[PDB]
Amino acid sequence: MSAALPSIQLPVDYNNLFNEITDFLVTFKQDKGPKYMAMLQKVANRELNSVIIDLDDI
Amino acid sequence: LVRSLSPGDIVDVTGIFLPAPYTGFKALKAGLLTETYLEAQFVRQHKKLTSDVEERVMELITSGDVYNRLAKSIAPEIY
Amino acid sequence: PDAVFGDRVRRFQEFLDTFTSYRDSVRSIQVYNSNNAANYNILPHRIIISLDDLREFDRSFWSGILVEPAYFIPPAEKALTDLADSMDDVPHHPWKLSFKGSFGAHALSPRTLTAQHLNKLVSVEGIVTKTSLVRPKLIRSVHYAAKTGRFHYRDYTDATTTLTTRIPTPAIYPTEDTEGNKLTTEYGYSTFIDHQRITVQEMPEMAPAGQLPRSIDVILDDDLVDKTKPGDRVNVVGVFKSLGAGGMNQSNSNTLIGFKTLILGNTVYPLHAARQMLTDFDIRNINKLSKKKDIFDILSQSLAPSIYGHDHIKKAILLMLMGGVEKNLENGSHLRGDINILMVGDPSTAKSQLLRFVLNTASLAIATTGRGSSGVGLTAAVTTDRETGERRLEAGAMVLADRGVVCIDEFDKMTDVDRVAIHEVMEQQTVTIAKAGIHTTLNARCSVIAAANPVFGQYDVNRDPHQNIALPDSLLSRFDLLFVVTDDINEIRDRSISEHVLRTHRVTIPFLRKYVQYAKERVIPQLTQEAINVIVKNYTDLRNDDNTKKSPITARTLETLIRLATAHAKVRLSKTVNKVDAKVAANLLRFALL
Ligand SMILES: Nc1ncnc2c1ncn2[C@@H]1O[C@H](COP(=O)(O)OP(=O)(O)OP(=O)(O)O)[C@@H](O)[C@H]1O
Repeated sequence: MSAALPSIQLPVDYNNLFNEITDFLVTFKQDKGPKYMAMLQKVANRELNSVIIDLDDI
Repeated sequence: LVRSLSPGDIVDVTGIFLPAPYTGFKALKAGLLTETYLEAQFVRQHKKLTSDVEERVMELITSGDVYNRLAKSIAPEIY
Repeated sequence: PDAVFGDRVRRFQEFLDTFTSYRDSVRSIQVYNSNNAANYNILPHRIIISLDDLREFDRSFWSGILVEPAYFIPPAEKALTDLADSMDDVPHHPWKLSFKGSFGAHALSPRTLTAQHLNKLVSVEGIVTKTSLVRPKLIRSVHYAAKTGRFHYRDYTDATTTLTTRIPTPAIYPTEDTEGNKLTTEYGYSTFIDHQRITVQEMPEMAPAGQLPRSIDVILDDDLVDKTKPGDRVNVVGVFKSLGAGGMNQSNSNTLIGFKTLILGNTVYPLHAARQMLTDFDIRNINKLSKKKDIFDILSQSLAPSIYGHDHIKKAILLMLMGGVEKNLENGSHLRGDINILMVGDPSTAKSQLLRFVLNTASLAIATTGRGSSGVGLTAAVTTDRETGERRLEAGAMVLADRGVVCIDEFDKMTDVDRVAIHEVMEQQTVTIAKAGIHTTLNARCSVIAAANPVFGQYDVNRDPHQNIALPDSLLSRFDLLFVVTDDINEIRDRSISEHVLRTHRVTIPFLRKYVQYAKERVIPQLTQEAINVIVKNYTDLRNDDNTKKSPITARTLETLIRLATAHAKVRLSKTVNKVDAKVAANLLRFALL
């Protein structure tokens, strides 16, 4: 559609972040194995329903 | 995070921001008013019997001093 | 466009010399704001164009701004904002105007409306007493096709561009642009702005006595919100503007105005007839006269230039007006640090004289007249629905009293229902109310000044000096000074009076208001063991002499006896509680009690 429906080209996209969450797989080994993946197991067995995705792990 | 707040809680919430449409009487009134809210993410609450407290119950039993030290304990700010 | 655009471009080469002195200014204000934001571990876009740089050498371009202010201001913005990037583009918000100056006879007092200049530049002054809500508003939201990864662009126009009556977009949010992609919106890159209306009354002294005060209203923007406390001598300037369809949007339209007066303006200023910047000269002279050891007495006599004597009263007013501090207790209730004096006297003895001229030098302390409707310290839950779904606890009379002074009259000529309100606001700094809504503890630092009259004429001497007004002692115990003005008749006393009223039908004031408002910004000593040793001796002898004589005094009277001397050192402008202050504090109470 015409009349200024397209915008300016922004350098900030999402696909550059999309694959950067794909490298939020098992790679964070400083903090018994992948610790945020360890919390993923204590939800699937149905006892607690709140994950915590902090900024410390970022 | 529900059922974890109270009236009178001196607290703080961390959370994300968004406005909302009004979808009622939008032509005559409600031109482009916004009436936003904030959406919560985390609560960091503050300022909250023979169960790891018996050590201070013994402090009254060993020292004794019921009739006077406890009398000076409650409200020592008068003459 | 060539005709409507040509004198734009000829101005576009013209006004660039009219910011030879501002093209430095507009970039210096941002380069540090660009710097500090990169090293945190803040100002809006204000470009004050004076008259002088646009009247000395342009005349055709001049009078267009004061006749038709609708084809010129968005020209001036668009040619402004390129200079923001042509100066600053290397590091990786429209900069609208303010236009300060004079005007040459457009001080329309809004009791008068115009037939000449509608839709023009208007200068308006007065007081505001409405202070409506705050609410954001969208101007431009950006959409994003999450499939194919492409973005979009959309701007909403409204009755906020101030000049051009564009075709409105009667829409809140669109969905499904010409594709099969579910539209997503990025709200971080969508821009907002606020919107606040305020009604302005008439300055009720220069409007002549044939009418009540009138009012109009003004829509401002973010740059000067929360600047307008209710009770300020404000002075705004903006465009005059009508909006709304009158006569067609409903049919038959009989006797319904459809042309609302609005002001879409800029740049308010408080005035004074808080900001008084003084030079090195006057700030040094006030220290030079501070070196004199008499200036506490000179200020007493240089206050009320009409009335003889009452130097005990005259020093008290300047002692009260300047104010004593309250040091808040850490994790404890703070005490009374307010001071609250009282008067009473047999009539026509200048009890109400000096009460009205404290309001002229008040330094933003607007008082009432003591008419005691419920509203003296409360809200009474007046909301007026605030555009269908907003309830507001509208501030009655304590938002003006904060860090200021008030005065009310006729205590015994009142009902009961005000007296219960003055009980609460004296024992406690705050009121808290829940009428049909919200419990809210809003704070208040007030200091009353009283004026009542005795009941049974001249019956003070032949009866008890106490109970002489017999209003409840809930207030007398909460007050300290009960000055009883005498009116004794001596042939040299009245003869001296008779000429002094006669000589006035035909050390300065603005220096005085500077001295106190400079002395509210100096440090507070509180600390000398010498001065506290003498006053308690000074208390104990009258602690033997209060109970066997006139009036029993209490422990809170000692908190006066620090507080008067504490402010008395504030007159001295020093950080050492001396000895000499403790002698005037004792001697002032000695006349107040004997
Ligand atoms: N004690 C006084 N000394 C000098 N002038 C006085 C005195 N009392 C009154 N006057 C003159 O009288 C005029 C008005 O006095 P005023 O009306 O304030 O009395 P008041 O304080 O109002 O008493 P009340 O409140 O009982 O009416 C003033 O212009 C003042 O010059």
